[PDB]
Amino acid sequence: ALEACPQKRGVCTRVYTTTPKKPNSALRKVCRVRLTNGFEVTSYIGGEGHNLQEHSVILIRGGRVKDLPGVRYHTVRGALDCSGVKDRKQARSKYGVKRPK
Amino acid sequence: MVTIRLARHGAKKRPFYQVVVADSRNARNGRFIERVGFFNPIASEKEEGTRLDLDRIAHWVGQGATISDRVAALIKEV
Amino acid sequence: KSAKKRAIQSEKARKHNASRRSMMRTFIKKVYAAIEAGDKAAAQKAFNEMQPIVDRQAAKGLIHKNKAARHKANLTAQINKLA
Amino acid sequence: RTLQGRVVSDKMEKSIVVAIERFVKHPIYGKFIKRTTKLHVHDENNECGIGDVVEIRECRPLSKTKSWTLVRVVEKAVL
RNA sequence: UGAAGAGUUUGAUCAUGGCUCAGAUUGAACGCUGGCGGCAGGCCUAACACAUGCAAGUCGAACGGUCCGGAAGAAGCUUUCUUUUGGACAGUGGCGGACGGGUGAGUAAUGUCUGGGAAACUGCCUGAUGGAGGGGGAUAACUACUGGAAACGGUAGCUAAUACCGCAUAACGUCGCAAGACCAAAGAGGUUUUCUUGCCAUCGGAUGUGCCCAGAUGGGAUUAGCUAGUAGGUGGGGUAACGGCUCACCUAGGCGACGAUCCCUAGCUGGUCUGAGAGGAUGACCAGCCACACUGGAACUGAGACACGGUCCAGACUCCUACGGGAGGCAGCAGUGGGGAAUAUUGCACAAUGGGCGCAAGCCUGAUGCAGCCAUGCCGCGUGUAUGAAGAAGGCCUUCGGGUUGUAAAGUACUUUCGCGGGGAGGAAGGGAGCGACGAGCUCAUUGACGUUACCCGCGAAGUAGCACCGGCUAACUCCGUGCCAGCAGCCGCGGUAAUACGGAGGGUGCAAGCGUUAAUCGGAAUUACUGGGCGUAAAGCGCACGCAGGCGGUUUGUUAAGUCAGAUGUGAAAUCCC
Repeated sequence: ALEACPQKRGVCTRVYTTTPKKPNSALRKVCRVRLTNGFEVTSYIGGEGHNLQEHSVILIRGGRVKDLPGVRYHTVRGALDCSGVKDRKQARSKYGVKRPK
Repeated sequence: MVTIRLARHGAKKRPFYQVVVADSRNARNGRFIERVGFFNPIASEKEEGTRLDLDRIAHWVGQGATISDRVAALIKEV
Repeated sequence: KSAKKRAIQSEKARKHNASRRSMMRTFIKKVYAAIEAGDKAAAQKAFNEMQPIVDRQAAKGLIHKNKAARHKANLTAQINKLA
Repeated sequence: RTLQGRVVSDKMEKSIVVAIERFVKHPIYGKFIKRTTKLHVHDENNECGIGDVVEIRECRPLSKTKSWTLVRVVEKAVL
């Protein structure tokens, strides 16, 4: 986070998929982000589905993904272009999802 | 110019003044030279509304110390 | 009031003290010159016209106390010497 | 103030440098540490020579570096 | 009166060792949710660019004209006009902007901190002494004329003071020698022969400062030799004053491993947080000091600013413009745009307190006192109270016998936050007038933001709750769905058809308008160990010798007594902390 900041905005460079390590197997969704800090790191995209393109531009929280070595940050859904998970009836605090009527 | 005025310890609904001698430059509630007494507008905390300690101010007065209009009233009441 | 008045007075103020010191260094040198030459009479007489003038500059904010006394001492110190 | 030191140099005229030494405890450890200082004391009589352990007192600044003057000589010589 | 540790490197054990955890705090932000009140608190991110308004005047007891107001005249009335008078503006003249307010960029240095020294200075105010005789001179306003689009400007004529200047006395003071000579100063107002305000010179008081000195003040030597005014001397110049501070001449030194020089960084402190202590971190609110207002530099005038709404020069930018030429500079208050995860009313008001000027009346005062916005924090309060089945319905479980959610809801009775009506606050005396000599003193009268709010009385309806978590550490369980797929995850791990660790539901635990999340600070670490540690094999004696500095040093006696120890005294600001 550089300036020891809780969060840090940035613009996605590419939204590709990655495969877990030896014990796990899947297509985890990640994305290279060029934070304002001046660093280009990879962040994980929580949720069952997202809408992050090339010029996504999202805020970074910070969290390592055990399965994906290198991914030390998590994207904050519900902020900027990163739309909150759809139909999230559960932990809406995370994934940034407004409580349905 | 040394002056004898009232320092406001004054708190919410607790207004108390401290007739003190201090340089006119210093703030109203700053470092004072010496306390000569106290004043209680409501005189509720204690029956002794004010304690002038005449002899004390009697010294500062003549030393070049001037008393404000309000303080002069209290001091005059001795 | 007029903030410019204070500006013009200050300028013309220096022009005043500037001339006063001129008279000082002019005669002080004259006295010293006379003393150096050996002319006692003319020298001292010229020395006197330098004393009150430097004393007068002290009267106002021209030369002030100290610096005024300095000049008197230095002048009389240079005249009684070369003489 | 009076200070005791040694005459480590009598090269200059009417001026002698006295090397005063003191012992102070370290602010952290506390163990005694050695510290010295050179002071240009006045000596109009050029009475003090090198090796003389003299006393030094504060006096009217003779010069910019000299603000001390020789008071009395403790011992005769120690090179 | 003050110190609990635990989890994980093994097949198991012990040791070494690193990582990690429950607590408290934050001028925070984010997610879901959200009723009231009191106090407190709010760009912690760009000196990025800025629309608009606002950020010091006051005197007619210093003098001549306009604007606003009153009164009395010449007149039958009107027009017009005359005298007197109040306020104020415009001008002339006097005294004040270097205080207060903002910010921290820059800054390692007697800059600051602590304790001293002296080569010094100080308006108004206060005490004491003495004095105030005679005379002379000058510039605007105003009037007339001309130039310019404007700003504003040129010329001619008149004129005043507590404005300037020359002469007297010497209380004294200055200079040479020793025990001589030189040098000063404006009135005005009145209850006007008496006071009031003010002036000149000198001494002192009060207070505030300039300068110097001892000690103390971060990181790196992959920063080591450095220096010519550079070190010192004589003389001179310069300043309020010491000083190479500057100059001439002479000498040749001065500094360094107790680290100079260079480079990097950050306003400093009282204090704040933490800790058993030592110590570590920090210095944001408030208080002291320091340094900065378009960018850079500079000086003038002054007790003081080298001075935000003063001036001069260089530079960029913005606006105005008949382009000839001008006007500015929100890192001042509020606010706008841009930035960011994020931080507010371009509000009310001076009566109270305080400040500037004035004899006073009085004038000025977004300093401040308040309200507004935001659960940002802290404390207080409410969403109800009592009753109510061996025990409804519904959901859930079942050996379907039954059990569970439950007195929990329904329902009965009671009180009754909001809301409505009435009352309605503390926070504040004089000017003036009467008595007294409109003096001292005494007496009497008139007048308030937040509020019609707080609070009191009366009436009076039951009247929002949510969020996180339940494998272990961590207190709190089942069913279903899914199925190493989807996903979870601080660490150990979990999921390949029976999962308390995934999703839902019932239930349960915690807390409560709050609840979680993210980021940051503290010890445990006796893992730099002074108190508290080690080096034959776990990390660790330099290969040896010689030797400089430095550190350390045998027995007896005497002097000093610097270290050390003891008594007294001064200092150690306030606040804070503790009782």
